[PDB]
Amino acid sequence: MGIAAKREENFSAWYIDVITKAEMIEYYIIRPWAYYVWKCVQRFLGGKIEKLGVEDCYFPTSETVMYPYYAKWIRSHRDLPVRLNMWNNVIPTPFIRTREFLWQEGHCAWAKAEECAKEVLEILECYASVYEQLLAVPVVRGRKTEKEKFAGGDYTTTVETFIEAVGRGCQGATSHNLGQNFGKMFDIRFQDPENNEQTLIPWQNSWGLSTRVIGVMIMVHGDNRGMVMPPRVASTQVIIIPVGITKDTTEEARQELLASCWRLESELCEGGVRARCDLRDNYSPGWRFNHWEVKGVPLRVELGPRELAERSLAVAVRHSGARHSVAWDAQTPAAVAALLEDVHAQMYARAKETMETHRVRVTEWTEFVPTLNRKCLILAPWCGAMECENQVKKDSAEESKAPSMGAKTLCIPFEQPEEPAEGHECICKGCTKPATTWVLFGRSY
Amino acid sequence: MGIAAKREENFSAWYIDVITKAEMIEYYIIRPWAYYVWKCVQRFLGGKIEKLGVEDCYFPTSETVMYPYYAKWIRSHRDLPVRLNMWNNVIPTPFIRTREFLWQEGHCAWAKAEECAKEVLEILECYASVYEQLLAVPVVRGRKTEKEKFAGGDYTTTVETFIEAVGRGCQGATSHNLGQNFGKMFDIRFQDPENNEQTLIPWQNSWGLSTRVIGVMIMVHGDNRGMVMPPRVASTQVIIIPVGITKDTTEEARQELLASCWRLESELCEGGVRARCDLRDNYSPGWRFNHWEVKGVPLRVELGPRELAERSLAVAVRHSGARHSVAWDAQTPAAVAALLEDVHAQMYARAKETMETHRVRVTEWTEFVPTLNRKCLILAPWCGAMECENQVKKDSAEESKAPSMGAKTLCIPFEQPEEPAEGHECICKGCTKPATTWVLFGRSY
Ligand SMILES: [Mg+2]
Ligand SMILES: [Mg+2]
Ligand SMILES: [Mg+2]
Ligand SMILES: [Mg+2]
Ligand SMILES: [Mg+2]
Ligand SMILES: [Mg+2]
Ligand SMILES: [Zn+2]
Ligand SMILES: [Zn+2]
Repeated sequence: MGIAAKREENFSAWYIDVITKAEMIEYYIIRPWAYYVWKCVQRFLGGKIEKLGVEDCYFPTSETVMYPYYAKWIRSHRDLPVRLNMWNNVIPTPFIRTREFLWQEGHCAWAKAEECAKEVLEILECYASVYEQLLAVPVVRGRKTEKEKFAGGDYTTTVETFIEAVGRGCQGATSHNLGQNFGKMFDIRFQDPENNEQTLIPWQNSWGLSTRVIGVMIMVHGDNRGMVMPPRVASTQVIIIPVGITKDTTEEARQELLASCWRLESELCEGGVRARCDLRDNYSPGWRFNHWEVKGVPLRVELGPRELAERSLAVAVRHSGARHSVAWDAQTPAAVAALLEDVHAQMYARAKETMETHRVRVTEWTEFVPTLNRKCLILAPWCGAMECENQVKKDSAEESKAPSMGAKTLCIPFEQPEEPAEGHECICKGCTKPATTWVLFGRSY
Repeated sequence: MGIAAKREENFSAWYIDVITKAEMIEYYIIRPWAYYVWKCVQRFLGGKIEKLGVEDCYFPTSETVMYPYYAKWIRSHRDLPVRLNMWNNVIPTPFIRTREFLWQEGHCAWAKAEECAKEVLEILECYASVYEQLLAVPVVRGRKTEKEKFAGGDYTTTVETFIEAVGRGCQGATSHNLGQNFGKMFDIRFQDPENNEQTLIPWQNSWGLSTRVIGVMIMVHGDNRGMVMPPRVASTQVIIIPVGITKDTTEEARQELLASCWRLESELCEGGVRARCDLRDNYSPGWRFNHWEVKGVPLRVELGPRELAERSLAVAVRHSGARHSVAWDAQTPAAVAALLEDVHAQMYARAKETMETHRVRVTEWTEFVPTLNRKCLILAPWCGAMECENQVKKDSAEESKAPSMGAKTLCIPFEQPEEPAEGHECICKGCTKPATTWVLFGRSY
């Protein structure tokens, strides 16, 4: 019954127990309860990047294989933009850092810098939307520091997530402006259409999002009773379990009750809700309740004699533990679908609050490591010098003293505090220059 | 301009020239014009198998890896059915027979034989629907002979296609009833829920469909001018090309014309039609017409001064070469979408007619090899003995005399002729037994 470790006490053991008991992985094989999430991501993110104008393709490091073809295909300005995406499998913590995983990576080349920069952020919005709209996970959109960007590019943009149980940042996905670096390496060039004396190099970007989203989702929403599945990616959204069946239930009445479960299932599915029944009567209803609790099914309908007689469903909401009575009539599928949208909203809100609570604005060095030790991320004033970023990570690792304990930069958030950074000195110990921005620091995955 | 070999004269060179000039493959890399087809298949077939109740998953020969897990997961009858699908890439003629390709394969295990048999045919209907409804390719649904089935199973069902240019059958996809063979190998078992003294073995099936569908599609519909893309899988369904622009076109009038192309594009896309413009004016309109002809864009809109003035689009239909005038007004997107549905219908009809014309019912041995040599498939009476099937292939190979020349069985069609087989002797040379069925024979891919 339940889960063998609390998140607050032993997070690694909690996570392994959850992913196993919820039937997400088999020691990895990705079983359907987890895979459905990836299928949802593929549909949703796939749709968005198609709609932007990116096309899918299949290639048998991606850049070393692809960019020679880009050179070949770009014969003149009329071949631009080249905008290609691939869904594939790249070759440990399951769904966080693994030897094999699935992802999507896009590579584009444009005639102008503006075009390339604009797509970089469009794609980042898509990734943000994945986390927020599908997975109910809040993110920080921002830009990586020089130190933390993708080495082959000009700048890297990111959606940074927060793992409360361990007080660590996790990079959610990234979108890179590669500028003209790679065109120079791979001899990607075209004649300027307005001046045939001159050769230009396209502006390239690349961007990827992987099954890491699933691990983030688990870590963000799971609780001490098990997984809590965001409803938009829950393979089963509602489980229907018969209750109140005893020694003295007549066969007429037992049949009716089971039949009503099937009927309910049918009515919900016809209304678009992913419902199913659990009619394994060799297990108690309690055992069945636990099984689906651990999986994180968003809603459980307990259908007994009185629910039948009163045409009134008893609904247990997994994330909140709340209980609702929902009328069983023509409006039931819409009502349940609305309750699933509220569930999304509430899960997102609760996670966002937790995130913001654990984002701590630190202006004095002496409070930096104690803040980390409170399992918080830190927003601190920074002058922008790499040396200062390096000193923060060194000094924080040395004061803290098997995961890393030094704090790195996570991103420079696009949404900056109202409080001006310029009023403060750069955060590093002994530093004196006026800050120019706030940057988000933390211990990280 | 155009294609360098006729289908009727050198089919291999024709096919290579098409797939290259239509930008389908790069020597394979699957470029978007072809990949979009696979994306369409994934959506359509994916949807159907989800709706049947199959779930997707990810495993790092599939049976040797998967079936031990099936043994593990099936702890009792309450774990059945296990119904799992994977979209992945397995490791020459591009899209026909290649070292690497993409496919989908499903593996199910059920408690009862009836359940397993029923799904086998449901899945086969899905595959038939792929070819027919997406790709406008006709098929023969049938059962493989004992000799031609998947060796590990009890029986194999198939959708067989016909390649007219070379007079050969091509297996389109297969769905296998594996019975209890594999459960015995892999110790997949459960206690009979109605008798706990007894152990039962589940009934399994497996089924796959690959990017071979794309090669079949090309071979079936392509003509001597290039590819002809079925409209439901055409990445671009309508191409808009400006025409009638001369030395003396004023800049006011050139701007208006280009703007009207963009506007048309916008109006069609808003109505659900995949339209785009080709405004590369460094090429003649003729050159542009050829380029999209070779790619097989279903409809071309030629938008000139008079089309603008008369609010009347000149539409060239790729498969038929027909020309239509389509009014440019509020109804244009629906009208064009309807014309694209007619295009689907017509392509399917023309291919079906060709197929049926080349299906020849042969009752005398002496006409068998000459029929093959007419680039036809053959429906012939068969007693059902493997020996007779073997003799047909031997005798046909010996009389015909670098592809194979012997005829194999393709399938026993579920749709049998009205003419009773029993009226005839088995087809093989010298054979004497009354036939029990008609079977489809041919030279094959
Ligand atoms: Mg730089
Ligand atoms: Mg905390
Ligand atoms: Mg200060
Ligand atoms: Mg047998
Ligand atoms: Mg012929
Ligand atoms: Mg006879
Ligand atoms: Zn500084
Ligand atoms: Zn015979």
